[PDB]
Amino acid sequence: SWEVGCGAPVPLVKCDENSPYRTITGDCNNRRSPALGAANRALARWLPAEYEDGLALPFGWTQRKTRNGFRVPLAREVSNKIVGYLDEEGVLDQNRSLLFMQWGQIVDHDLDFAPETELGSNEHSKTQCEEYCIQGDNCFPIMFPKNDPKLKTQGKCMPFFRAGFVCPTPPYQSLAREQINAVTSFLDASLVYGSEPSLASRLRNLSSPLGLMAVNQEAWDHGLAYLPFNNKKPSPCEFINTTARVPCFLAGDFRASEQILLATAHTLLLREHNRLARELKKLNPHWNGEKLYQEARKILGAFIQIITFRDYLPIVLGSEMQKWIPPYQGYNNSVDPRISNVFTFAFRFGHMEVPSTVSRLDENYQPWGPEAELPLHTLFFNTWRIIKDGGIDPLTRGLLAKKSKLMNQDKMVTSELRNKLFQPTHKIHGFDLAAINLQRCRDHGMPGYNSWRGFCGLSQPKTLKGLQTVLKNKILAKKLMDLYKTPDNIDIWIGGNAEPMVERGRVGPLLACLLGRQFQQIRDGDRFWWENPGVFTEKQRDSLQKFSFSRLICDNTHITKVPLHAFQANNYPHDFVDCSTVDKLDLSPWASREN
Ligand SMILES: *[C@@H]1O[C@H](CO)[C@@H](O[C@@H]2O[C@H](CO)[C@@H](O[C@@H]3O[C@H](CO)[C@@H](O[C@H]4O[C@H](CO)[C@@H](O)[C@H](O)[C@@H]4O)[C@H](O)[C@@H]3O)[C@H](O)[C@H]2NC(C)=O)[C@H](O)[C@H]1NC(C)=O
Ligand code: HEM
Ligand SMILES: *[C@@H]1O[C@H](CO)[C@@H](O[C@@H]2O[C@H](CO)[C@@H](O[C@H]3O[C@H](CO)[C@@H](O)[C@H](O)[C@@H]3O)[C@H](O)[C@H]2NC(C)=O)[C@H](O)[C@H]1NC(C)=O
Ligand SMILES: *[C@@H]1O[C@H](CO)[C@@H](O[C@@H]2O[C@H](CO)[C@@H](O)[C@H](O)[C@H]2NC(C)=O)[C@H](O)[C@H]1NC(C)=O
Ligand SMILES: *[C@@H]1O[C@H](CO)[C@@H](O[C@@H]2O[C@H](CO)[C@@H](O)[C@H](O)[C@H]2NC(C)=O)[C@H](O)[C@H]1NC(C)=O
Ligand SMILES: [C-]#N
Ligand SMILES: [Ca+2]
Repeated sequence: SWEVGCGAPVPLVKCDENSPYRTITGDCNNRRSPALGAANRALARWLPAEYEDGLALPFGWTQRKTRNGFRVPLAREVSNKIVGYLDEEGVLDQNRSLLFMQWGQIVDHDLDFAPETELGSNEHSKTQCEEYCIQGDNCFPIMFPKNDPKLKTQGKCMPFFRAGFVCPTPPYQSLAREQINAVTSFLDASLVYGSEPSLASRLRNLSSPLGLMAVNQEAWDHGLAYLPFNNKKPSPCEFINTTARVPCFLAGDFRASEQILLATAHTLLLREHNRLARELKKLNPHWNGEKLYQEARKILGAFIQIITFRDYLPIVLGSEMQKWIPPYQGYNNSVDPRISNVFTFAFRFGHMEVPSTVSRLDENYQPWGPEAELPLHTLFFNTWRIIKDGGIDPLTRGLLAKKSKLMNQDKMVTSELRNKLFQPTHKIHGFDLAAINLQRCRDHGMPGYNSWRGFCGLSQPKTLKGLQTVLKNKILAKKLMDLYKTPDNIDIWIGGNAEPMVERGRVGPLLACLLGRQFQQIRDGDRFWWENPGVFTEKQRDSLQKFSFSRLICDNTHITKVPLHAFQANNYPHDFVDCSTVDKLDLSPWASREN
């Protein structure tokens, strides 16, 4: 009868039970079990982990060991045979803007992070793995199958280190291995404010009592703010262009500089905080720095949750929306708010949503310059493109004018992400995001496709033909059986994404359920949900109810014409109205008088 409380958390906890403000670590949300939902804990397990030795070794690790009698297919081969395509034409989503894809990636980073192994700074293990592809300890290489063009020019494999686990980090033994989530489970803008105390401070400008966030001092975007630079030397952002020498941005989440389009959206959120903070000082002169900070931070969290639940989710889940996420009835303390381990693979559906190029537009929304459209792979960790070439304006107009890529059973993930991904650790633009995702399901001990179909109460197909009826595709179904011999071994990631989309949504029956469940759970179990009585005032909520991403753009950039429904496909200029016609956030209900 094993122990029921192990770990390596964030220490000195002590809950206030009276603060009207969230903590940084996510600690103290739930009054009865204070660590539920906090950062640095094991992700949750909706079903028992499935490992080779039933404890920690992933499937595919030991050659002679099968998964249900069959050999698990190489990640990169599942990638080459099923996930890739050449023809980028016709791939776009006719009714989903490029913002549809990008917002998913924030929410996501707001919710979950499974850091890689870390016993290696002054390392020979990063090369012991990089160079001779020897699998061992925390090195779990993605071998290249025969006939992979990459053997000819890259090597024999791709570095892939196992995610971190829970009580220590040095080679564990007891219970089943559990991966850590380095961020808070709640939708609380933890990506703009940091999940650690240690960070949530550095990011602030305590040089003054205005409760603002620290901005950069070396470069400006038309009088508007940029994010502070990161001092750590290595820089991946420096690497992609040693002539420009522009480090990556410093923010609440470490993945901020992954991609020119993700660092930009971060800029908008920082700007909104600093913006909320001065509008507030100007209405409550007596408020101190800590108060402008916490109150502005409580407003931005309300923001992230409203756009996510009101505008985003209804168009992912589509017709499945009301089956999993019922109308809000109040804070349930019996609800486990933790991000489940499978959620982090289920939300990966967004990877099939990333388009092959990224565009920049000028004031009239026409191409901005001679090289306005750029291949997605040149934008990974690219901060110099924002700083020495236009600011974030030309890039936000692209967010609104361009479409997302539509998941397609024959065109899953762009080569830009399948063969030219840049990993912040190593030096080349030659990684495969898809193989990484697949190798990662195994790392996390994920149960096969049919266990989840069973979890969601859906038909578990055990035959080629059965798989054909579920996926409604003979050829896809056929290729799957060939590499997996049984739908029982189909990895949840490619498993859930190969299913056709639901009515008016963007994911299949399986993903909608895994998704819907997790999202019904972080809302009902959040003692600080914006609608939970007493968190804000009846008058405040009336103001918050008017948030819109359009307004966010209007108040934090110099765009003057924006769509009224940013997430759908908007053609310029019919669909574009003037900022004057988009509801402003009335901050009057936040005024305060003492007597
Ligand atoms: C807060 O969240 C809680 C956690 O999700 C919720 O509690 C769960 O819901 C109920 C409590 O009301 C528990 O059981 C449900 O209700 C019946 C059992 O008490 C079941 O009905 C019938 O089930 C079988 C069918 O197989 C019948 O044969 C049987 O006769 C019975 O009448 C329901 O099917 C269901 O089990 C449930 O176990 C609780 N679970 C947990 C994990 O807590 C609750 O909804 C929320 N609280 C409030 C106030 O809303
Ligand atoms: C570059 C990358 C992106 C932009 C082109 C991108 C985009 C997304 C979207 C749109 C997502 C959902 C809506 C989404 C979810 C998650 N991703 Fe992904 N992603 C890029 C690159 C990566 C890399 C690299 C990883 C690391 C994978 C690994 O296992 O090593 C990655 C992961 C995830 C992820 C899991 C987060 C976690 O808990 O660790 C998502 C929920 N993405 N991305
Ligand atoms: C690395 O970053 C460099 C900038 O930090 C970048 O060079 C810059 O980009 C081009 C040169 O290729 C020039 O931009 C355009 O605009 C100027 C001014 O209007 C014109 O004179 C030019 O015709 C040009 O079209 C920049 O002036 C140039 N700046 C510098 C300092 O070089 C490199 O392209 C980047 N290298 C890689 C490999 O990405
Ligand atoms: C593009 O997406 C929007 C958003 O869903 C579609 O319009 C919505 O349709 C839903 C039906 O589920 C209605 O509830 C709303 O009236 C619409 N929402 C908004 C914000 O307008 C729109 O029709 C889609 N375009 C196409 C061709 O399907
Ligand atoms: C902290 O806030 C102060 C202002 O409250 C910032 O300094 C000001 O900002 C600019 C940039 O130099 C200039 O207008 C003045 O130099 C300063 N104005 C005032 C009124 O002091 C300072 O840059 C902020 N610190 C950080 C790290 O962002
Ligand atoms: C994905 N980030
Ligand atoms: Ca969070």
